[PDB]
Amino acid sequence: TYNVWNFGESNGRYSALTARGISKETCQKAGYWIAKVDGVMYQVADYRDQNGNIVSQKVRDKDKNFKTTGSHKSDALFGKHLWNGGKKIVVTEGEIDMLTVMELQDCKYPVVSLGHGASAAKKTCAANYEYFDQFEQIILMFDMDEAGRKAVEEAAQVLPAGKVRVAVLPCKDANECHLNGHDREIMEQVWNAGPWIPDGVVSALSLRERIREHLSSSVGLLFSGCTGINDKTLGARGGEVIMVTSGSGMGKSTFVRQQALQWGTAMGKKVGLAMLQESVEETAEDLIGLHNRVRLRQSDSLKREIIENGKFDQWFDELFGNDTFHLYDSETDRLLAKLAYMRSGLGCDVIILDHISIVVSASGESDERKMIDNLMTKLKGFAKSTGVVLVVICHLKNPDKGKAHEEGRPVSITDLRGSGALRQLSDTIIALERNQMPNLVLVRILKCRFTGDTGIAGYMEYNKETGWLEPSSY
Amino acid sequence: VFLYHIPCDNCGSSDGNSLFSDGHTFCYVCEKWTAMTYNVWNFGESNGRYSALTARGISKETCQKAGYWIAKVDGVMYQVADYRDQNGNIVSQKVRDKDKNFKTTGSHKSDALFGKHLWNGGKKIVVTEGEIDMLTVMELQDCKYPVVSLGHGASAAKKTCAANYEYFDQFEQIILMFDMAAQVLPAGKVRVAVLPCKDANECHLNGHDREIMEQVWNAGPWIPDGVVSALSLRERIREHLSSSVGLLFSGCTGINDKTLGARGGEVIMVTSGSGMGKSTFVRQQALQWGTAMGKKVGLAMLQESVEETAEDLIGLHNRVRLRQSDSLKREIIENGKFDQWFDELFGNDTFHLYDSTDRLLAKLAYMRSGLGCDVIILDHISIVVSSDERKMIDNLMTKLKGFAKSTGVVLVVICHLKNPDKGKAHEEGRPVSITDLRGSGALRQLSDTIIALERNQQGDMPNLVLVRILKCRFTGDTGIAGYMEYNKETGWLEPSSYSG
Amino acid sequence: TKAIEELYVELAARRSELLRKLTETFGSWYQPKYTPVEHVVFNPSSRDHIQKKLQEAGWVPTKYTDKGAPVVDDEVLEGVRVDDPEKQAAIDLIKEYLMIQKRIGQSAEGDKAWLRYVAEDGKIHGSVNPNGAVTGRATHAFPNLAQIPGVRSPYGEQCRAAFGAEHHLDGITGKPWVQAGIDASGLELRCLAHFMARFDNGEYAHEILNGDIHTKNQIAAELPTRDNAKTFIYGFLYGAGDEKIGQIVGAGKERGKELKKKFLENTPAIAALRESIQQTLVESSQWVAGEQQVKWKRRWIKGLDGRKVHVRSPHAALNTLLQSAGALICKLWIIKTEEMLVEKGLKHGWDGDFAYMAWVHDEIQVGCRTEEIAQVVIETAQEAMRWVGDHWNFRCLLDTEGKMGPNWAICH
RNA sequence: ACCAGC
DNA sequence: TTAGCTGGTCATTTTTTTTTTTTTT
Ligand SMILES: Cc1cn([C@H]2C[C@H](O)[C@@H](COP(=O)(O)OP(=O)(O)OP(=O)(O)O)O2)c(=O)[nH]c1=O
Ligand SMILES: Cc1cn([C@H]2C[C@H](O)[C@@H](COP(=O)(O)OP(=O)(O)OP(=O)(O)O)O2)c(=O)[nH]c1=O
Ligand SMILES: Cc1cn([C@H]2C[C@H](O)[C@@H](COP(=O)(O)OP(=O)(O)OP(=O)(O)O)O2)c(=O)[nH]c1=O
Ligand SMILES: [Mg+2]
Ligand SMILES: [Mg+2]
Ligand SMILES: [Mg+2]
Ligand SMILES: [Zn+2]
Repeated sequence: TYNVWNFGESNGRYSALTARGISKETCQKAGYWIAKVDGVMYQVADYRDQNGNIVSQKVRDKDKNFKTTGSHKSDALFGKHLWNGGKKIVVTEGEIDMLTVMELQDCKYPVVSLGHGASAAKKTCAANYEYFDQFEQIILMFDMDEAGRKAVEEAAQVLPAGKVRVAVLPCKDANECHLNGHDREIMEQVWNAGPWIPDGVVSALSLRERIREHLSSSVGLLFSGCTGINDKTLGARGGEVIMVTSGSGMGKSTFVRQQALQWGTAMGKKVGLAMLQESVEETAEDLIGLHNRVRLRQSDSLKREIIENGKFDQWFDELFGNDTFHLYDSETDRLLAKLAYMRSGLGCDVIILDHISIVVSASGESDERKMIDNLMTKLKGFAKSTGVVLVVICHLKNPDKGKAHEEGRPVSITDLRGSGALRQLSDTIIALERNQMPNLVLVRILKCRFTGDTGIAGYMEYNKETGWLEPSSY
Repeated sequence: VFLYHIPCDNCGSSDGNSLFSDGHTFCYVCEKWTAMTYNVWNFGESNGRYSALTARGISKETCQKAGYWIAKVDGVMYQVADYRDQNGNIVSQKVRDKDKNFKTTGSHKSDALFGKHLWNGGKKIVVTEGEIDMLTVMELQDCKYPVVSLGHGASAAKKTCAANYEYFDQFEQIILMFDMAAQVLPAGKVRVAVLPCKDANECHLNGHDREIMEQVWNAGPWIPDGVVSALSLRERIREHLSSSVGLLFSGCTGINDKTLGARGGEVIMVTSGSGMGKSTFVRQQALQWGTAMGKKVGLAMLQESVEETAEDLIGLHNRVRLRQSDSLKREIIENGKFDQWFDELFGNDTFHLYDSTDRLLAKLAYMRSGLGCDVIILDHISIVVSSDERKMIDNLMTKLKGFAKSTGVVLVVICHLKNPDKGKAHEEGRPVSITDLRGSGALRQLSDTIIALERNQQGDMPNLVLVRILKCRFTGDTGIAGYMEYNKETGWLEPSSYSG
Repeated sequence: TKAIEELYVELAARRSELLRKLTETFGSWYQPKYTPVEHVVFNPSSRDHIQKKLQEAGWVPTKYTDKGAPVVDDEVLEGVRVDDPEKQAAIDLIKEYLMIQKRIGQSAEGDKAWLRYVAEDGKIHGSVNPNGAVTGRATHAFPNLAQIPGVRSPYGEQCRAAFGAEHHLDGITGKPWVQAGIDASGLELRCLAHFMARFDNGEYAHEILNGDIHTKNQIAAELPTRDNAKTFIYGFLYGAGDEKIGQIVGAGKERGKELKKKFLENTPAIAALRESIQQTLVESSQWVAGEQQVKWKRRWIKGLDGRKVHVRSPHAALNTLLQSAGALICKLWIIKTEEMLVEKGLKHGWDGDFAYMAWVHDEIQVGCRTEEIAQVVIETAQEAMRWVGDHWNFRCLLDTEGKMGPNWAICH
């Protein structure tokens, strides 16, 4: 705080470092020494300019604190003044790493250190562009941490290209490789380092193993109720978005719960339901009677009879014997956190997002379209990063003229309600239509990205006594 | 640490005195031991005495170890609790009294903890929210297991626990005792236990302290959020199975064969043409739900005021037409027969009325929770939506569906129809379709039952109505329900016998 | 670990009831720290508060070990009577509280507790010094696995059932193992019949081999239990006084004299052996009214294998002659009972067929993979002990006894 | 001083 | 003139651009 501390007025001494692994000759060469002020021994490093004049002290205690004695610039490097050229420099992260590298080479290669570290490296590298122009190769030697990789990624932009090489280490940095006897690896990473490879670009030649293992694993997961759906779309796949549409009360949820039953029972996949039309008391209740080929909630006489005889526990045990059903009950930020907890932690493979029109209309926004677009692209980014089968349910809008959508109207692809990016970022669109013959439902495949065949996929019938979607003939 | 025995000098024993590596001795016979304000209260100044708390139960050595000491300054009794650092120095204090007048002195940081200066390594840690529960767990475990506690309440859980991250990282199993929550801690490590009382002190002072210690060594894992599995619902799926009976509609039996009435969490939309008799059918349904089944019914009529619908109910129950006759109103005000009709209806206070977009939902929530109504009736939603009207009516319908869900209340809503494009008018006998509802296209997506009324006022029979179910999400049967004939003398629309 | 955490959560909700029920009986008091006083409460773990509260409730000790204070232990907290019939029931709760406090401090809350020396693989490693005592007896430390409570003390079987060998499921078939425990019978009492067989011509080492010794000694001395007879016989043998063997039955020094005369006039060779040891070691002992000044001749004793066994006091010479010769036969026996098993065609360690687990002063605890290997070990222990008895030419006949079980509660 | 073991 | 051998315990104002409804020329 006061001024540059002189070694005479602070009882200075140039000695070795036993617990770090640095002899006294390298500390005599650089200028790292120890003062005795305020009783406790304080270590101190010296900053010089390009000429060689002392500009700053840096004082560290026994409990790893920092203390600048005065004006701290950004164009001041720890270890810069000793060299004024050369063919190869090694840039470190901390300050003991410079002593570590100059210990093992007997002062033969120019080694500099940063004055801020990895937090403010871009500021001290942008102002130091002119010092690195007189050099021929630059070897960056940072930590093997997240902040170290971020600093070596973001600090190689302001430097001249073609000279910046990055080395890897099995330690944290150079000092643990100096302590643990790994003095044979750090001497090879200086002379032979890794060339340019920024994250984001991938060469087409060095991709053989990933393409080899990628066509080995997924694929499959057939549908149910009809054959033409699997004849045209070839099932549901990881990383896709299948969007099922209908009118009002046309059977857009019954088909999805039937597919959830077939995918949770016949194939053994963990299924995560996000039902927002009803509570969790109902969407786990109808599956019992649907597996037992009846209508459970739609008959009051059978409810008391299965309460009395104890058959309800038998029906609960024969269905939910495995942990294959994860329910959810009802901002748009925490819902994706729930889906990430269902995908990463518990391990779901089929995630159903029912009735999306009450997560874009229940949020307070002035403009609905940008919110729908941002939600859809963030959900697609989630489904592409994790790679999970994701079914999403949305609705239709009002026609301009003619019949209504709930009386046999053939739907078009522009009838999706809310925006026009619901069909641009979805991977399969299935529409269900019927006419109130009140049970003849037809399936229209509007868009398929995997195959190409669209149009009428088939016909089904809804059973009013059991609750299944049976295939018909017509 | 114990090393060996030396002969004692005060008691003159042979193998009584024990020597230790810390330099102090101890004899087991003679029992002789050898060797804001921004102002930290000095121990020699504030008259510090380590007294015990009798009414809660705390020993003296616990207060000597934890630093929870009673000051006798100003002639009163203060309870100073000290906060320290990792080096073991006094940083901040808390002076608490009977009136809870907090006097936080010193540099009170955002990541201060009580009991972090003695306990740095271990396997298990119990974290509480106050200080008395922390002292209770130390009294149960005899001051030898790592227990820390927060210093800013249960509202700074996103700040205090998040700033201390490398401190909690050294331990293998972090057990929480906040309230009977934070996720910033690393996963697979956090356990949360459940106690039958409010905190640990109410379990210690009532005999449940064993159930404290059983929840410490066998604490269950942390379920992250409100998501559930399909096995912990097993009783509640039973409970909803034993609850769920449809309220029967009156006037026609053709509806109840294909609608199964009205249930808990059920928004029922009712519409017709402009002046075709929505309010008459809804008012008759309200009377048959009020005076015949004992269900408490709350009306929220917005077209007319309270007195009109009250007089209409009083006239309607007595099979007459009250407001449409001046002679009957002049008659029943003289002979005193009006209270005989008032007391037979409003005797067991089943009816509650409203006197005329965010305060209305609050008043409906007060009507549901406070008074205890079971069926809520609205009317004429076009005033409430009177920016872009589609967004307003969508947000309104979303809030009404959210209020009807997870409460169990029947919610009857009345709406109108738009101007038709071509053809004839709806009021002259045009059959209505499902996409004729005005305001938006969101009214037919969040309605669980849609009922429409049709009559021909300028045809041959202007008192024969047709009931059309447009949507039924429970059964799935739509179409013409039945036929009802309207009475010009009694106001009772009744089940007719015509076939179309 | 789970079966001792259940015990800790059991009897840590008992000493937090034995203080609530007891501080309302024994009230608090002001004790002098203008006269400064403090409101101190009743702490049952202290032996001053109970002494004060029994002094001011009408009890006279009539036993003064300390010069101004009585002695307070389990043998005077039984023979204590007060006027108030509430305190007569409260004293039993005080004794139970002291027991629970010692149990907790040994098992789980001590600095050297059991739950602070459990490794990652679920096992306890305790240091065993083979020569820690002056008489060649091994010591056990960090923790002491020769000091856990026996099956006669309360909460003893629940503490020895956790120290089992069936808690090691096998690494190749997933099955638990079997434990065999082998104890020697009448060890120092039969070494006595070895050493004094040159005086009474060997007509004492025939009754030991004829039936059990401690049961018939209990019959002859009308003691209540075999453990009390076993405590009394060694108490008489290793030079007691007039009262410390009358205290075993609780009677006075008259019975403490007549039992000494009865078990001295049976075989008049113990006094001759003691006189032989005195004529061998000591030559002169000057008497002081408060001390003892002895001119020594031989401070050491040749043991069974030439080791100079050191003698601390001249009245413990029979002790350091008997137990130092009794520890060495067990020390050779534990070596020979694996020198026969390795040469028989087995493998030592966890990845073999057997493993030693603990060696307390008399018995051994071995854990093995199958019951046939248990039977082979429990056979060859006898042959090892007989080879020990033949290698040094004992005048007696040594014999052991083995048990088989899942844990160290049946195999005690 | 108290407890526990061999 | 004495039972013995061990261990363990404790204290200090204007622009541009998607998407949903409804009159009338
Ligand atoms: C498809 C179909 C459904 N139904 C019945 C079954 C159900 O009771 C109801 C439709 O079931 P739901 O799946 O609940 O209706 P929905 O999802 O189409 O409506 P919403 O947009 O509000 O979510 O109609 C039939 O009777 N015949 C049919 O062909
Ligand atoms: C049912 C019915 C009612 N009426 C009479 C009685 C009613 O009081 C009168 C109309 O009064 P309302 O029923 O109150 O009119 P409305 O609710 O249908 O329309 P809005 O509130 O939007 O104005 O019509 C008939 O003439 N014939 C009929 O069949
Ligand atoms: C009980 C006791 C035994 N000992 C000795 C006797 C033994 O040599 C050894 C172990 O004693 P124990 O094994 O208890 O007795 P024991 O072997 O003679 O009888 P048994 O096995 O048939 O039940 O320590 C003492 O020195 N002091 C004692 O208080
Ligand atoms: Mg649905
Ligand atoms: Mg009206
Ligand atoms: Mg024995
Ligand atoms: Zn002393």
